[PDB]
This record gives sequence, C-alpha cells and structure tokens, in this order.
Amino acid sequence: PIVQNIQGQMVHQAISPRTLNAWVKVVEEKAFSPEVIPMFSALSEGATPQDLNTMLNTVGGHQAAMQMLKETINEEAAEWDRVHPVHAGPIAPGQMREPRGSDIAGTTSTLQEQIGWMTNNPPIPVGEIYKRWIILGLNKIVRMYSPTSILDIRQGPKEPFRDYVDRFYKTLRAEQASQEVKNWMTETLLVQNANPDCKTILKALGPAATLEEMMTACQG
Amino acid sequence: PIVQNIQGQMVHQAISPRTLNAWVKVVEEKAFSPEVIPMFSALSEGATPQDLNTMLNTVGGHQAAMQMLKETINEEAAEWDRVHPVHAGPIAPGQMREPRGSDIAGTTSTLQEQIGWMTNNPPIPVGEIYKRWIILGLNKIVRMYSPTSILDIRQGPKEPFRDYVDRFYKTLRAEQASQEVKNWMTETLLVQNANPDCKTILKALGPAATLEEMMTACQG
Amino acid sequence: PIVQNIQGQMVHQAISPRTLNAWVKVVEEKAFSPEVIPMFSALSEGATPQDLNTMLNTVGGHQAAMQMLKETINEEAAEWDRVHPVHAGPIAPGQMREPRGSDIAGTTSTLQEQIGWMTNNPPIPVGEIYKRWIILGLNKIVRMYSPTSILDIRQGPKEPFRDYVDRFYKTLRAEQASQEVKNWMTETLLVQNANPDCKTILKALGPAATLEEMMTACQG
Amino acid sequence: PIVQNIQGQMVHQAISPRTLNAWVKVVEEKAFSPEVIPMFSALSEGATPQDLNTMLNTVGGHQAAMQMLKETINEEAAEWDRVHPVHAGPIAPGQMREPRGSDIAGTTSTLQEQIGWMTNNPPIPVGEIYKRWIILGLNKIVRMYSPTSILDIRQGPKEPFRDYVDRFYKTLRAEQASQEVKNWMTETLLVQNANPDCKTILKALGPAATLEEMMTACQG
Amino acid sequence: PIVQNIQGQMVHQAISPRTLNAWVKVVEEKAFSPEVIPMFSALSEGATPQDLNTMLNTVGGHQAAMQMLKETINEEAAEWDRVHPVHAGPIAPGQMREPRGSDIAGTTSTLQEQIGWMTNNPPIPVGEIYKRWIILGLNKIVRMYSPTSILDIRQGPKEPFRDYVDRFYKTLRAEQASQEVKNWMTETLLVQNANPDCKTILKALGPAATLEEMMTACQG
Amino acid sequence: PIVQNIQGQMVHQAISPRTLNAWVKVVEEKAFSPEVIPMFSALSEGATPQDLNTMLNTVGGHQAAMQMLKETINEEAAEWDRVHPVHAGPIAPGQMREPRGSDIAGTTSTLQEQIGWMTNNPPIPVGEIYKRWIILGLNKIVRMYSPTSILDIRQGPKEPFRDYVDRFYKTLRAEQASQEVKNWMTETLLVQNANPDCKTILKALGPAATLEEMMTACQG
Repeated sequence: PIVQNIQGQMVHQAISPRTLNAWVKVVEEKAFSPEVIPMFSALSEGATPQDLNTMLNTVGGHQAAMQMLKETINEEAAEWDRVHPVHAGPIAPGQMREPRGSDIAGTTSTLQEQIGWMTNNPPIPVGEIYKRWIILGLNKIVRMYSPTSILDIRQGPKEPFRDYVDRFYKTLRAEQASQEVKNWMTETLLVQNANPDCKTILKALGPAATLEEMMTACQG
Repeated sequence: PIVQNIQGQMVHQAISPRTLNAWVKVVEEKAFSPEVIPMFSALSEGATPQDLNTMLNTVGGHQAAMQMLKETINEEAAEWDRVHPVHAGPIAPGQMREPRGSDIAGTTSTLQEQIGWMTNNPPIPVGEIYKRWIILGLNKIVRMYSPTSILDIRQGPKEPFRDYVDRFYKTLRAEQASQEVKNWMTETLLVQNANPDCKTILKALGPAATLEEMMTACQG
Repeated sequence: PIVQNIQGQMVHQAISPRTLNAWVKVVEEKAFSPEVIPMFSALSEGATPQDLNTMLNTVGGHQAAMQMLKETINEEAAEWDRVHPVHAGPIAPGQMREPRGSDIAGTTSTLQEQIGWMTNNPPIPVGEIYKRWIILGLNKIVRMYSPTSILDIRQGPKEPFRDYVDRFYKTLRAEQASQEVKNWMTETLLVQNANPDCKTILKALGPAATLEEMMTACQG
Repeated sequence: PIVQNIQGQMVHQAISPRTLNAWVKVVEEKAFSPEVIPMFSALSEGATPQDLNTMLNTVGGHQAAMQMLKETINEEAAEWDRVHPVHAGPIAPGQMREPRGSDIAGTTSTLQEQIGWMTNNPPIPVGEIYKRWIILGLNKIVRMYSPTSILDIRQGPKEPFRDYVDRFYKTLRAEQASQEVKNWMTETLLVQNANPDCKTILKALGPAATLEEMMTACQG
Repeated sequence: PIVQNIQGQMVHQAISPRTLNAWVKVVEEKAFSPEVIPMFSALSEGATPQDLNTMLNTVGGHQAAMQMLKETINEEAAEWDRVHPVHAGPIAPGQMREPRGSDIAGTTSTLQEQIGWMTNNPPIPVGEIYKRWIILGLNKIVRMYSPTSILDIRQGPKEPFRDYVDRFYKTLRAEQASQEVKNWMTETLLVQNANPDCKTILKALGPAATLEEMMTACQG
Repeated sequence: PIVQNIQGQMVHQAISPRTLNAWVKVVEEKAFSPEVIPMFSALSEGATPQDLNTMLNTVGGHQAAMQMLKETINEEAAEWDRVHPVHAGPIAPGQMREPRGSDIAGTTSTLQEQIGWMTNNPPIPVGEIYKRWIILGLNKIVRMYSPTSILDIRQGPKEPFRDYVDRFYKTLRAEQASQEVKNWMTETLLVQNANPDCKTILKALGPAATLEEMMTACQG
C-alpha cells in the first residue's frame, strides 16, 4: 500500500505480514458475519489491486464465497468496460493509457503500472474502485450466509427479550434489503412477535415507545 | 484520527489495524464492563467521527446494545439541532459552515468536512461532542447490563467481607446515581447488609468510619 | 528484499525476521494448502534469489517436497541454459555478463551479482524468474498433496450443496488442468455430480447457471 | 504522557494503547505485589493527571482497593487544600491560577489546565504529586493485601534458609514501618527466627552478619 | 549490527531485543536441526562480532555444542593466523591495522575497532569471516546431533513411502558429505531400502527415475 | 534510555513496556542462569540509573538475590565514594557537580540530573558504571545459584557422556572462579571422571585429544 513521506509524496510499500495475518485470522475466527466489511475496509486502505488480490486469494476455505466474490467482480468489470470503452492508437506522452475492467481488477497488469495510475496527475483511484467492488461482493456474501429470513422470527415462551432482539437485529443487519424498509420492519415486526405478557406490556406504551423503554418494560 | 505532525501541522492519519484489533478483543474478552468506557475513551483520542463509526461497527454481537447506542446518538443529535439551529445560505470562502447533528454523527459528513471542522481555527469540537454522545450511550448500556440491583446486594453467612465489599462496590459503580446519593448509600446500605458477625464489628467501630478501618477490622 | 527509498536510490535490505517467522509459521501450521503459494508470493516481493533460497531453506520437514522443488528448479535452469546461449571472454566494464541458469538459481552467484543484475539498464528480472520457478515447484507440490481427484467428487445424501461446492472448488483450485479445460469442468461436473434433488432443481434452472442462483435455488 | 520533541517543544501525546494493555495485564495477572508499584511508576512517566485517572479507571475488579485509593487521594487533597490557601479574583494573563487540591487531583479540571501547569515558568508539577498520592494509596493497598505479618515468620524444620529469607524479605518489602525500624528488624529477627542449627551457625558467625556470608554459612 | 543510514553513512545500531528473543525461541523449540544455520544467517545479517558473541552467549543449555563451536572458532583463528601473518609496528593514521586471528572473534577487539574495520574503504570482511566460522561450527554440531546414520534408514513393512522418504531425506540433509557423493548415495539407497512391493514398483519405473515419478508410483 | 536523532544529538526517552515485559519474563521463566547477564546487558543499553532501578525493583520473587545485588551495589558505591571524594563549595557555571557514590545508583537524584550527566561535555557514563556494578552483582547471584561444586562431578555408569559434559560445562560456566584455572580444569577434571570403558577410550588418544574426537570416541 502507498504511504506518504515527510515531504508529502507517496511511493509503493510492501504489504505488511501483520495485515495479512490479522485478515486471515479474522476471516477464520469470525467467519462471514456483518463485521468483516468494516475491518476489510480498514485493513487495506490505499492497497493496490495486487494487494487486494492477495488478501482474497489468501483466504483458505469458504471457496464458494470466494467464487461468488470473483463472479461479482467479473460482472462489475464487464459493466465498467461496457460503460467506459478504451481508446486505441498512440497514447500521449504525459498521460498513461486508461485501464480496462480486467486491468482495473488488477489481473493482467504489473504493480508498477498500478503505482503509476495511483500516483498520476491527476491520480486515478483504481484501488478505491476495486475496493468498492470487493465490498459489494462481501455484502452479497454476508447476504448469502444469512441463516434465517426476517419474517420467520418468533420469540419462544422462555427465550428472553434480549436474546430475541439480538437475533432480530443480527439477521436484520445481515438482510440489508434497504434502509426505509428496515425502519418499517423495526417498527412493525419487532413488536408484532413478542411473548403475550411482555407483548401487552409493550402495547401498553403504544407505537410511540422507543427501544429503551421497550426493553426496560420486559426487564425485571 | 488526526495527530500533531512535525512540524505543527495536523494531517489525517487513518486508524491503525492494531487499535481496531485491541478494541475488538476488549469487547470480546470484557463484554460490557464499567471500565470499557475509559478504555474506549483512551483508544480513540482525537478520533474523527468516521473512526468512531468504524470502532462501533467492528463490534461483534451485542446488537441490541449497539441499537440503543445508535438511538441515543440520534436523540442527542436531535437535541443539538433543537438547541443549535443551522442557518441556510452560501458559505464563506475561508470559514466552514456550522455542522448539524447528522454532520456530527458522521452520517452525511464526508471525511474532508470533518478534517476541516477539526483543523480550522477556531476548531469545531465535533470529535469531543460525538465522544460525549457515545459515552452517554455506553453508560446507558453498562447500567442496563447490571445483573442485579444495588439494593439486593447482601452478604452470605460465611461469605468473607472481602468479596462482599468487592461485589457491592462493583454493582454500585455499574449503578447510576448522583454522587451525593452514592455518599448516602455507602453509609446507609453497606454496613446494614453485612454479615451479623462482622456487622457487630463494623458497628463497634462507628458510623462515620472509613472503608480501610472496617476492612482491617473484619480482616480474617 | 529491495525496498525503494523515497525519491531516492533503491536500497538493499535483509529479509525481516518477522517475514521469515511468518513464513515458517504458515508452512508449519497449514502444511501445503493451495493458499500457501499466494501467501508466499505476497511475503516474498522484490526479493533476491538469496532471499528466496533462505526462505526455502528455513522450511523444516517435508523434505520430499523440498527435494521435488529443487529438482523442478534444476529442470527449469537446465531448460533455460539449453535455450539461452552463454557468452564468455572479456566483458566491457559497466555491463554485467550473461546470467547463467545456475546463477539465476542463486547456487553459483553472490548477492553482489544478483543486485547488479537487478539494477542493470534494462533490468533483468532474475528474482521474478526464480520466483516463477519456485511457484511452478510449489504448484507441483500442492498437486501432489491433493487427497482426492476432481473427477471422483460425489455429494453425500445429507451433505449440503454448500459443503459440496466448497469441496469441489477446493479440489478445482488444487487441480492441474489448463484454464480452458478448467472452465468446462466447473460448468458441467458441478451440476452433473450433485444429489438428485438439487440436480433436477438446477436442470429446471437450465442454462446460464451461475453459482449465486444455483445456491439460492438449492436452499432448504 | 508528555514526550519532549528532539530540539523542540514538549508536545503532548495521548497514552498509547500498549501502556494501558500492559497495565491491565499486570494488574490482572499479578494481583497487587510490592513490585507492581515500581512497574506502575515506570509505565506512567511524565503523565498528566488525566492519564493517571485513565490508568486507574481501567482497572477491573478489586473495587475495595480502588475505593481505598480514592479515599486516600481525597484525604491528600483535603490536606493540601488545608495547608495551602487558594487565591481568587481577577488573575493576570499569562499566569495560571492557584491549583486546588480537588484540581490537583484532576477531578475538577480539563487537560488544558494540567498542560499549562506542567509548562509554566517555573514549572509546577501536578503529575509528580498526583503520582505520589497514588503511590501512597497503592502502598496502603499492598500493606493491606499482605497475608502474614513480619513478626510472625518462622522457618520450617525442613524448609531451607533460602526460602525462609525469600519469604522474610518479601514480607519486609510489604512492611509499613519506617526505614530505621526496617533496618533493625532485618538485622535482628532474621537470625533471631531461623532454624536452631543454622541459628547457632549464624551466632558463631557473630556480628557484622552480611546476607551472602549467612547464605554461604547455612549451605548444606 | 551496522546498517545503511540515510544518507549513505553506516552507523552502529545495537542489536534489537526482539531479534535476541527470536533467536532464543528458535534455539528453544527448533533446538539443533538443519534449518537453524539458515535462520541464524538471516537473523544476524551484517552483524559485528560482538553481536554474534551476544547471540551465542544467550543460548541456554547445550553447553557441549557451544564448547565445540568455541573450539572450532579457535581452530579457525589459529589457521587464519598461520595463513595471514600480521606484521607488528606503528599503524598508519589513515588506514587501520590488519586484524589478527583473535580480532575476528571479538575477544580482544573493541567495538570501535570492528566498526572501523567494517566501514573503512576498503572494508575488512570480519563479520562474514566470523559468520563462516560459526557456520562451520554449526554444521559440525548439526552433523553430530544426527540420531542415526544414513545407512541405517530403512522403511517399515506398512510405513508409507511418504514418511520413509521424508525421514531419509531429512537424515541425508543432516548428514555431512559432498553433493557428488550424495548423487550416488540417493540412487543406491532410496530404492533399495523401500518396502518389497514398493521396491518392485519403483524398479518398474527405471533406475534413473525422478523423485516425483517414484512418488506418484506408490501414491496411496 | 537515550536515543540518537537525525541531527545526531540524544535526549531522554520513556522506557518501552516491551523491554520491561521481556526482562520480567526472562527473569521468571529462566530464573537465574549464566545466560541472564548477556540478556540484561542487551536489554538496557544506554539506560539511565532510574531505568536500571526500575528493571531491578520490577523483579518479583527471588528477593534474596535482589538483596544480594543491592548489598553489592552498596559496597561498590561506598568504594567509589572512598576513591573519589566530591568537592565542596560553589560549582562552575559551565560544569555540573560530579555525582557521589550513592547518586551513581540514582537513589537520591532526579532523572533530569542523570540526563545532564550522560549528555554533558564531556559525557559522564553513570549508566555504564551502574550497569557494571549490576553485572557484577548478577555474577555473584549466578555464583550462589550454582547447584553443585566443580569437584563433585562424577559420571554415572549409564549417564551418557553428552549429559556428563553438558552438566560439567554448565556448572563450570556457573563457577567463574577464573579463566586459566578453567583451562586447567577442562584438561584434568574432564578426563579424570569418565566411565571406565569410555575412560580408557579417551586415554587411547592421549592428552593431545580435542573435545570433538573426545566425544566421537565414546559416540556410537
């Protein structure tokens, strides 16, 4: 990943083994849960497409998820090539040729060319584009790992309200259908599926009730 | 988070992966203890709102508590907007606009806008305000996670005074109240709920005795 | 490796103890899984043949695999020396001589000659060729460690489609066939070797079958 | 802490997470040994009272010891405020006001006042006083934590002299008496409490008994 | 060890504690094996003789091996003295004296003299010579630590070919002999000591069969 | 410990928690062995007397050895004060007062005075003097922790020669009576205490025999 110097300029730097070790360990230990996308975006800030291909190929196991991510990256690269055709002929001396989708992916280009793209004037953010594509692929992967659907949630007679709302919001963050649909769901489905006693305790507070009073009602 | 860089010019330095790993580990190992608040306040010194959002997203589990935290952040932003209205219009070329609640919460504010609001003279304390909000939310969470009420703390027949006062002060620190209420409670509740064998000893010392005198009295 | 100094001449640097410890640890911990080749290509970047020989010699155990890798390096060096004539006699100053196969292997050269061949104009990628040879050898090794063949994978009656495709893609990554033949295999045998229920499901799905829709169809 | 820049101003720097991690690790693993006080004084060097409050609040468990430490800090602050009058009214610019005991404790101030008091000319060190108070409190704690007294140490018939002198000097390090009383006891009760055989050996050694001579005499 | 410091002026940098801890760990777990010589050469790149003495003193246990190493260093020093005589007399102000046989081992040579001998132009390769001596000693020690001879390696009746060839090549690498002798040793011993069925299987392939074909013959 | 900067000057630096942790771990895990003195000398290069008092007070357990070290430091300081009396009266403006015997230890002087003493013109090496004293104390400690004497060594009928020579050289390095006496002992006591069969095998080679042939004789 590129790093700025004392005078402000930046140059390529070898990827730290600690970053790769932490990424592989968090992938192994935390599997594919909603909290891998923020850590992935934090680990590889400013990473070249070669570094992202490294961080993806290094993930042993869960090869189906990695194949899904590869297919998503392939579709995004095809759409990028369709929306931005590259020109042919001689290239200007002060400009380097613009990358194609397969080259934005970093599959058929050298590291020096990535560094030249990233440190050009004006700079070309190939790393950020490929990171956005990988984040979309990881969103689709965490959607696939979702164990249950949002509608099938029903609290057991003994399962505490805390565990119920924990499971609910876990699969809700794993759903990621939309934002306003999520807002409507947390109003309706959250109170629609409570245990009868605590259910009517929550209905006593009306729809204006917030989550804090919703929990301290059934609390104790 | 931004940091003083040689010489005297603050530049943006992205959050280090080791800090995120330390935060994930402390939330995994210590769950939601009263001490986490200081560990969180010390791990994120001078952090941009984006860094605090990253540190709150990287949490694994406890989704209910994170939801209460987000809702209290929204409530604090609404109160800030009700107290600090924002006037619309074109901005000054050299001075930045006054941020709204959504600009403080890092939801709709780009990283450059936050860097501006922080490094500008005079500085806008967006980081400290968002930290105060998150600290209020964490106080709510740790006061909710209390297993038993402070009024129910009672010593066993052979439970030593050591573990009794340890558990009592732990629950009292987790409990929420003004300092004078705690000053009254440590004088009215501590000696009364003790074991009678050592309760007589504490009564023999006196009502206004300090903690160390009673502790060395029932020592052994 | 050879770290490129900021706005200055590229300076040689000894391999980091951290890098070597991470390498020996991943070897010992994961044996020879298909990701050890990407992780090796990641750890060893811009490294001299001396660095690569050190990284290979620090490996303890699997001496059969090490001897096979050395035999592959010897075969590659023999082919290089056969298809590339070696010049001799007096050599003009400021121009290094013709690198032999035994020298590009690093068994008959020195760090000075390696750095000279990597700093010449135009540069000669001695490191990038020796790394290519090591990757060919590691590919042979990981093919030898393949427990089962690819044509002999059959889904269990209870073993789910996710686990089946995970094993299938792991064996495909281990497979030695060319990429053009590799595609037809994942297009045909994936749906031709599954259990009858989801087999008929994917048959009703028909052509243009992609992994995402396949896994969404075989749900439940 | 307050790191002194090389040829520059003493720039303030937030406590690194490593310091707090080591502090919580030692206070968790080693409980309250006599040496923890030296390690605490080592980790926190030139630290603001905010840093010391953060280091104390991060301690998890042993809440009775923390309450005793806070009571000791309160007593020291009361004494400081009693024996030092506090000025008020308009204060000349460029000169900070009189530091109060509750203010020298850092409970009624921000980081700016502490940094100003630790940068004034002449300097008024708040850190070296608040650390002194914390060390007095930790000394009271480690004295309270000692399981056995110094006057009640007796060597076992089979237990050798080395283990006996180890326990004796550990309890002496935990002792609360003045240094002259400490010298008196380490001069007399050491030989006055040993096993009769080596007791007579050390009596034959006579006056000017020195520890290495004692341990060389009691050999075998 | 000395290191190239910005810009172009080598200055002395003391050995880092982490390197010493890595060395102690590798001489605690790996103990003495063929892989230790390569690890040692990588941990001590460009080390002054004082650093190598420090790294050889920190080894706990195995005092016989360290004594062998010291005696072989003395023997190499005597041979260097017998081959490179040192003339006595006053030294020139510009250039340094020729190091004696014991000035290499860092016994009577101060650190400043070694730094001079290394940074002078032309440099005196004291570090590489002492490293060659230590490497000869380590080769002696690892050839001594061999449990059995290479002639005694024989495969069990049901012991798979994998473990047999692994153990055989490990003992052959630990053994000390010229590579030319090993070329006959392998073709004479590998096939003969195998299991009778696998013996005939390998003999069916041919005498000059490579290792990979011989392996894939009895694979499984 | 002081550290050099880019301009070449040195200034105080806070002691790293990693150094303290490594020292405490090596002191406890390895207890007292001849290889604790090189580790101590390597860990605290350039450390101020305050840092050495930290590294000594931080050693929990083995308080008798620490008291021996304190007594040795006290005797060395008394001898230093006797051999170098300090002058009275006003001190010159360009010179700082020379440290007394007790102030070399850093017991009654602040850190700033140590830094001024170490970076004066000309510099005064108080740190090196106190390190020499501590190394002498540690030598006496490892002398006391020697389990057996050098003369009592007699190899058992079954104890292998390797274990015998290991124990011999261990307690010989732990003896440190002298260096030429060590050279006489390794000639006489090593050959005088062998098992009769291997004893006469060693006598077959005469006194001119070296250790390598000495061991390979009894080997196998």
